[PDB]
Amino acid sequence: MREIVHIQAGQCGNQIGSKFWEVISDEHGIDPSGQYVGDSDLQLERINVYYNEAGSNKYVPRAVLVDLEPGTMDSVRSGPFGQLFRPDNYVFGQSGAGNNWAKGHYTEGAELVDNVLDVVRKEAESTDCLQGFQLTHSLGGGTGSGMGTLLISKIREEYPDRIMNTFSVVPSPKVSDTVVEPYNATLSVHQLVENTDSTFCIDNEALYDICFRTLKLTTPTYGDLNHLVSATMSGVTTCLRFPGQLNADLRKLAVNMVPFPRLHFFMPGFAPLTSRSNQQYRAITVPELTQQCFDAKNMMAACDPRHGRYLTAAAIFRGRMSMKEVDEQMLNIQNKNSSYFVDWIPNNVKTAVCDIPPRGLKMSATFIGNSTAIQELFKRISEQFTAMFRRKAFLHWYTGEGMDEMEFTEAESNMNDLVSEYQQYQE
Amino acid sequence: MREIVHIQAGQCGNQIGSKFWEVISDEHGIDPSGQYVGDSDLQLERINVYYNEAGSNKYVPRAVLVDLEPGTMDSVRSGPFGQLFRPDNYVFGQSGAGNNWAKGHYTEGAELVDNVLDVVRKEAESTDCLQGFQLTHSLGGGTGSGMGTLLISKIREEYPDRIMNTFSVVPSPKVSDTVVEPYNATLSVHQLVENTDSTFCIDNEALYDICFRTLKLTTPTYGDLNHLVSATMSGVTTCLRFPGQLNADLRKLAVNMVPFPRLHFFMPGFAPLTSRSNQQYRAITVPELTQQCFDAKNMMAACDPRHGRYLTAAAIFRGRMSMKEVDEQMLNIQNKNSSYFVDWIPNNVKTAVCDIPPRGLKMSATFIGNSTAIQELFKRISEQFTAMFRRKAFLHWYTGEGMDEMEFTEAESNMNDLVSEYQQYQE
Amino acid sequence: MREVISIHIGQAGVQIGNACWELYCLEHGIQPDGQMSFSTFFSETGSGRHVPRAVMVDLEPTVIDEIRTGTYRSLFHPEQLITGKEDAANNYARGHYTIGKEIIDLTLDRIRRLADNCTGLQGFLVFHSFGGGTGSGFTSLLMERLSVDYGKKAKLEFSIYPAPQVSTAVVEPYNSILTTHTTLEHSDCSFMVDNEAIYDICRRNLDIERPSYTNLNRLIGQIVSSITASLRFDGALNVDLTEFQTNLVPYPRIHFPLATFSPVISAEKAYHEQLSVAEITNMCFEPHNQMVKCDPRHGKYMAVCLLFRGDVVPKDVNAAIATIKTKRSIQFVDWCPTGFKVGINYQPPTVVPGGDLAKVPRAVCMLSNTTAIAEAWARLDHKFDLMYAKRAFVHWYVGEGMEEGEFSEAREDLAALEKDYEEVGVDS
Amino acid sequence: MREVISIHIGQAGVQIGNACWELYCLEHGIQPDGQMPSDRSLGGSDDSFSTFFSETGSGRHVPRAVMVDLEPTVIDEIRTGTYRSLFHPEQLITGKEDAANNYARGHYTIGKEIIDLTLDRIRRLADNCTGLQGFLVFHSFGGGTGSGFTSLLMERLSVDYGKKAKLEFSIYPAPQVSTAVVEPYNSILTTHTTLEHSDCSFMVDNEAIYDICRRNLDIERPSYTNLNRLIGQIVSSITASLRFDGALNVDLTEFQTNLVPYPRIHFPLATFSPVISAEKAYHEQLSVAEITNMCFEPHNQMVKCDPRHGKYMAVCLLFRGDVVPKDVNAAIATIKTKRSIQFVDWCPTGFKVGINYQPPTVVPGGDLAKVPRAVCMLSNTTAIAEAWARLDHKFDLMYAKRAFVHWYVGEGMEEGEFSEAREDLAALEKDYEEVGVDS
Amino acid sequence: TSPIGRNRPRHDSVADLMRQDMLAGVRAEVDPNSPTGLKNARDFGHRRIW
Amino acid sequence: MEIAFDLSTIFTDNIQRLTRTDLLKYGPKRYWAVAQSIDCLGEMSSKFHGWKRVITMYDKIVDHDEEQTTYIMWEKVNGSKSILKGLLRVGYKTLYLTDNEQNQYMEKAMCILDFFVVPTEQRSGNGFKMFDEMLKAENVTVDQCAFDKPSAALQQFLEKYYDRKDLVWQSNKYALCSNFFIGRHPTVP
Ligand SMILES: Nc1nc2c(ncn2[C@@H]2O[C@H](COP(=O)(O)CP(=O)(O)OP(=O)(O)O)[C@@H](O)[C@H]2O)c(=O)[nH]1
Ligand SMILES: Nc1nc2c(ncn2[C@@H]2O[C@H](COP(=O)(O)OP(=O)(O)OP(=O)(O)O)[C@@H](O)[C@H]2O)c(=O)[nH]1
Repeated sequence: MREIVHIQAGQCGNQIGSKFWEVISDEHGIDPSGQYVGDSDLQLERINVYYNEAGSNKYVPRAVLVDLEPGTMDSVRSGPFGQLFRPDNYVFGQSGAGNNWAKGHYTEGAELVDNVLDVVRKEAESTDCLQGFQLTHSLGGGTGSGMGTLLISKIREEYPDRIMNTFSVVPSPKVSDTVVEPYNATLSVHQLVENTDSTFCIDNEALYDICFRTLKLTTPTYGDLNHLVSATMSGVTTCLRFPGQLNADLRKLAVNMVPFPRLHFFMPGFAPLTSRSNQQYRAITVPELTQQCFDAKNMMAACDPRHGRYLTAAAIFRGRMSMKEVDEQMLNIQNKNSSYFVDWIPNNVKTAVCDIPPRGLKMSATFIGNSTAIQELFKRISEQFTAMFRRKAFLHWYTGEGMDEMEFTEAESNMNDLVSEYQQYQE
Repeated sequence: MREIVHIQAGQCGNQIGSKFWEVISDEHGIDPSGQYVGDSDLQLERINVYYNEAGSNKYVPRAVLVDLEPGTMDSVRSGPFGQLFRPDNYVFGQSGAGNNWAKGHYTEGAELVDNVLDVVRKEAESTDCLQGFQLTHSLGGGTGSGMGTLLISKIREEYPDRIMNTFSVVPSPKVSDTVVEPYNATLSVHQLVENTDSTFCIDNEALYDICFRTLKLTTPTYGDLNHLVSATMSGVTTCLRFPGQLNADLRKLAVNMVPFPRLHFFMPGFAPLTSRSNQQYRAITVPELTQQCFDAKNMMAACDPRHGRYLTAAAIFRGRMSMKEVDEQMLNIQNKNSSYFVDWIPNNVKTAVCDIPPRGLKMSATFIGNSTAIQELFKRISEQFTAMFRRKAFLHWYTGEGMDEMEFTEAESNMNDLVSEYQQYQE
Repeated sequence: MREVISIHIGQAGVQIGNACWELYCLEHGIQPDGQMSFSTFFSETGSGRHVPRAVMVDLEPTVIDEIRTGTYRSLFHPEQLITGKEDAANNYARGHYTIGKEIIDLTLDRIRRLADNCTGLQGFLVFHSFGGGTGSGFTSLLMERLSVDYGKKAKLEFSIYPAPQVSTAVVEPYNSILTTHTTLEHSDCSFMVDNEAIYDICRRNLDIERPSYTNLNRLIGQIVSSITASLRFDGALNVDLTEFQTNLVPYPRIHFPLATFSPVISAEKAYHEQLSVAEITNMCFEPHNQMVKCDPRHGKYMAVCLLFRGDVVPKDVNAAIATIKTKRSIQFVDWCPTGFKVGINYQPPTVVPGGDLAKVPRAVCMLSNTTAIAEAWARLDHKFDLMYAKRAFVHWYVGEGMEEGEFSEAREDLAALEKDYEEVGVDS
Repeated sequence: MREVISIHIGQAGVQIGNACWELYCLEHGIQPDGQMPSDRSLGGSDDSFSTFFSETGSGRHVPRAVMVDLEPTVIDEIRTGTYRSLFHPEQLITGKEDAANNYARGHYTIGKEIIDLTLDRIRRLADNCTGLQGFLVFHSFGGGTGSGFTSLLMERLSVDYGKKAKLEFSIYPAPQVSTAVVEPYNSILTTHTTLEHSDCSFMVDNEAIYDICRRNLDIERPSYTNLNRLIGQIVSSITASLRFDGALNVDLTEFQTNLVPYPRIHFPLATFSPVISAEKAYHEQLSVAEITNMCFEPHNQMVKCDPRHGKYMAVCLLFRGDVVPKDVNAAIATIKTKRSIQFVDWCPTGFKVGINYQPPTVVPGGDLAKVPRAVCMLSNTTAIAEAWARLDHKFDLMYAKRAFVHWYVGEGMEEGEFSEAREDLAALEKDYEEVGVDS
Repeated sequence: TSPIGRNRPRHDSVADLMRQDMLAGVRAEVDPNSPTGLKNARDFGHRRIW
Repeated sequence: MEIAFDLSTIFTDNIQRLTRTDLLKYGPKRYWAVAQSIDCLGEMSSKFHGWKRVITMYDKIVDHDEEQTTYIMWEKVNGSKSILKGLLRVGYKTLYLTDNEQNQYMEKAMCILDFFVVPTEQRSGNGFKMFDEMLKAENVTVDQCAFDKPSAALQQFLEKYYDRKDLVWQSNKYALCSNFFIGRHPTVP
């Protein structure tokens, strides 16, 4: 009834999407071959939101796989859940864009986007009522950022009314691995601001810090980070798939978060993250869940939440729990930390409860916060971009594809505009 | 409602505390894995006194396990009941104190006491009504004697009203195992006098004597000594955890046992101590239990009670029995040994009866004695300290660590003043 | 899927290719006679024979005849072993103008035939030496023709550069200067290596008292395998050739990075070493561990690429990068705050039987674009100016078809390149 | 995690290091090539072997030891012997030529040539360390290489680290068994440096172990290997507390605090009470009482000095094996009963007990019989002053004639240093005499 | 031979960690002859006497 | 515990022999099921042993210097989902042995690196089939194999089957039977 189109662009996007589909299949009790092996009838009540019926009790994800490097596609297909998808949905090119935004946006991206849009439209026309689009990508890379910008622009042109949310991985200096990644981030934030209803910023540095401190992982891998992102994404859309005391789907959340159309960058979080030893000795309670949701460390943005003020914050809970127990906790949070919430909004907090927890978990809470603290990431990106653009660090590679230098100057100004308006309400 | 917080310091204190929680879990019907396996709801009706609940029928002790050397920490963790404890309560430094009071009381204890106070306060604020703290440590060592006293002073600063119990082990020359222990003992006696509400001196020589003759153990080790100490542990506090005709908490015991604030050094005992082969050789009833509570060779302290009259005595019985029989036995004991009690006190002994006996015993009695004979151990320690300080046998270590001769002289003067105060009532 | 063509010119290039193809056969399990992921370097025939995508050309057939009679005679398809009648006699003019045209047509036709065989041509690999006559004139002609024909296709090369002291030919500076003009003109990225630095590495780290050309070629082949592994082996943070060029080429002319393989240590010592990621990353930046005879501390690092292999965890890489950045001794340009290009591959390196390398569990190859490399250009320019002030050996070159003014044009081009290196390194 | 660093200097130090490291490898189940075949034990008692052996990335174990000598032959034996692959090659520091039994050569001329390399290797080893507990030094007083290099290196280690403990087990010269004609000079010279820059020095007398092996072990003509094995047993028994769990543990800090009443009184004795041949030990139970009695027997002392002529100030008993505190208390009471063992009046409780459940380990074909329990007595006594008095007498007799002054002064030595060391040792003897008199 | 593919980078350890259900709660008994077992049985342990 | 793959399509029988060569032929590029199964079995083993590290994973087995073999038993449950039941490892290693009376020895012996079975399948005669299949596979007897620090259940099993009790301990943490037919002692006891 409210199905969602899922697209994965770039290596990081494909890996995150594969982990997310694995997590969803675990939640829905779906065999990797696509067959249903769940033990509850409630799972199949709203399985159509993410999967398409294959008739013989088989279900396939409504996912579109696109990547310019066939190696990632081959790895995903050979992965644990490769056979879950259908071979028709796979889209790939010949060679990667080479971390070049212009290469992946003007020539190679322009050549592939025809097939990408064709398969996306074919998937979209098969739905009952398309709730919206979700896309997984990384701003640091070239292929992912360019293809994501081009595809989101095309979908906004083709779907002027549907919700578009992107789960982007925002690069940070501490775990930086690409020399030219600030250029890609600067070129992508422009289109993200222009044509995205909500963009969830993810920092690898923050994920590593959480895994090291709270999780106490001996040696975190990309699988663990992808699992964390997948759990958060599943928690976000739990209202569409399962019943609850207070339903909060994508549209209601989008209305309740953004004060203004272009301030649509959220910072997520997840509650029940607990170390191995503390799992058996921690009394998981709604106060504990909300305390760790509002904890600075648990937050997946490297920017400190205290270095700013929360405009709007939403916490989505899963499992059976009394409404009053959640409302009192929200009031306590808003009273104790009143300095961290903006006064001009009468009720800064949004709540949501779902009756069905994640599989194997008693109850979970998913937190998303639209705070002005996100401006620190954009400030760092703008500083790096200006430092590189002052001496024309790598502009010849991008101009070789025909992209004009004037585009860089305009994007930097729009970068300033996004920071300025965030700073406009920052006090 | 009346919660209690436990602190364990030094290897000796940690061992005694581990035995304490083992015995308490046996009485409260808690499996070593942390799950409730009790049968009678009375074991669970007031389990909050010692164990915090995790919600899922799982309880964790309200204990603060701490020691300078992590070796004791992982030794406890590897123990049969080590899993039960909360990992966040395990606090440790780098290495052991080296039997040095200054190391554990002025530098290393100085760093560690901040974290110790943090965890203790956090754990205490989780209780509805914390009655007080009871602690186990060893005088002869450095870690205990220094850092436990520092923590006691800090807690007294942070909690001037809550009761404090220091179930501590004092050194004796007969079973002396450390050359430098008298220095630690004399440095800790003043702190215990000035920052403790109730002190229960324990000596290993008395424990070995009891095991050799009273209980006839062939080759007892530290385990059996700690088991006897833990039996006394449970006996002194059995009232708070079970119903009884004469309900007396630690506050009532302190009021009855402390004629004057500086006379709060006690001397415990256990009544049903009898050998395995003599279990059928003797039938257990109130008369001989009361007699054994005052027997010299059944007393937990090395000093002979005969040489010093009791000031006040406390007999805490458990199990079903007749109140009038207990009163008759106590009055007969008081009358038959009037020369062993102070005349100016109209009634030295105050009793208390519980309705639940320890498992494996029909009924048990725990003796507490504020006898003036305690001054003998203090006299021995003081004369040893004077002999050692006449030539400054090991003063150089402490002086290098920051100690001064003035502190040693002050501690010796205070301890001699305590001995003189006991002698004042010794008539 | 993604193929790359290797072309060998000159004795140095031919021997380096011999070593690297031996290493590739060891890595992929291909038998030395061609019997038996590998599509990047080999073409699988229907009959099961595996043919390397390599071209063997040399004006003197002796070095090629060595392979034709050696272990790998059946490895290479016969037409790939192009030979001339007589070498260039260490003369750039002889190598290019008078002679090289005789076989340049056949060589380029063979290159075109091999290219049309594959579809995913990522780029080209050229092995040669500046000092030699063939490996400089023929290399110049072939690579300029290749760049004219293809253009946007990647063009990588590994060139041996004359040592400050170890010079086996008197006319090395002349040919090196002549080639430096065109290697700046067509090559997308040139990997310059000096023999003396490899000798020092073998003497110090490997503790070998008597090194040889075999060890040098083995190390070069190991570095080429490390750079090309990302195209044929799985691993997080894959680094393609295009990604590599985008990362380490900030300016169209500044495309001459260094190269080094860090975990080079004796076998009897390797067993007693932790070889942690942080330790190997730290010792990557050792001034004496760079195979170009120039101190990195003299210059400033501008763009650095790391290609970790084997048991590597990204968090350890991040910690190593942070520690390196905290080290102020390793200076960086102020306008490139994030010049580190991290690459990880799950395939551990292999050890050549009889080779000096030990079986380390993890390895990393560090390729940095630094201004310290200008010392080699300074030395070469000084040598060329001293040798050309009196026109020592100009008569051979002018008699072999080239004009006198070409030497002056090459010298002024070298001066311009050195000026660009000096200017790019200034603060903003 | 806790770890210690062992340093061996001179031929004696190197051989003692070889023996003790063999004993450690046997105790922790480590192959002579550095392999640990016990894969399951790698995940269990990790701290045990990690105390002495560092962990490599290949699963091998590298001892935290430094093999340093001014000449290579004694180290060439290791590089050619069974344990060639056990030790890390860089820690096998070898000079060009020996010191020729001259302290000046090993302190001024030849020592400085490799002292920098030795300090660099020690720094590299310590950087990998995290919970460093102290240093173990092995050298001979009477030799030249040992006495010189130890003197040069101890001050550098002290200035580098300071508060870190520095423990040395050294072979004190015999009263009658003389090996070098000029050993008293080196002994007197190194007495000054070992007093200032140490925490506790353990005396060892070759003739003492000779007679002990003659009597208890029944072997008439022992070699240096037996002495090395016994000293390795001593050091392993001392260090068993750090790397194993036990009741009433005594670590380095506890040992130093108990056995060092004053900064200049850090020269305790050492003895391993249950020394007995395999055939003899079968006829005795070797319970705690009898081994404790043997602890204080003068014939069981590993230093040729008469305890009855002096007094015991502080005594440490690091029991290992099946021991319960009741036996220790009974044994200590029985020891205190007799008046032959006289203690200082100002230290009534000068006993420091330490118990470990790790049984003593006997090497294959070893002289020591397998025994369930063992005790390693460490005592600070004034009876050691007699050996120092004899050594000072010999030094004065030799220096009166200026017999070998030229050899020393030809290598950057000043004649006044001999007088300074002599007066330092005389003052130290006077300090023992002063502390030994009762109040 | 063949290239060696490592599953450790592909391993997902937080999957158990995020799942509140734990297969833990059981411990392996220490060997009595081992020093840890000796300590646990004697110094920690106590033979019933009442 | 549970694996989401049909192990019958890759494994010939219930219990399979997995030499390093077999692990190479069963690489995790497209056969992730077996690598995940062996890793989960090793993780369960370490968790039961309560260790700070795991000793049984695909990477160290394939990277191990000496050749090793692995034995896994499972059970078919669903069409594309099975269950993990047990594990078994052994290999060639060289040891220095010492029997009673301190007699030195040296030989190549079957050193069993690990035993573990899933706790939900504890008891009920599990693993004796693994014992028999191994000793039939490499045709060695119990007396010819070395045991690496057995836990009490292990020598309990050795006295239950083959009646090999009174295991002799070794300085290298290994244990073997009192019967040493190898002889050829380098050193006279
Ligand atoms: N009744 C018991 N007394 C013990 C036990 N363990 C030690 N002790 C006594 O402890 C006394 C010395 O104190 P400690 O052992 O705690 C030494 P310290 O406080 O410095 O702690 P650490 O530095 O952690 O060793 C000494 O008189 C021993 O007889 C035990 O298990 N039971
Ligand atoms: N690293 C390395 N350098 C080599 C090797 N063989 C030759 N060289 C170098 O190559 C140069 C010699 O000139 P060449 O390039 O062989 O000569 P050419 O005229 O180009 O070709 P030929 O006449 O066929 O040798 C010198 O710099 C040598 O040090 C080798 O195996 N390894």
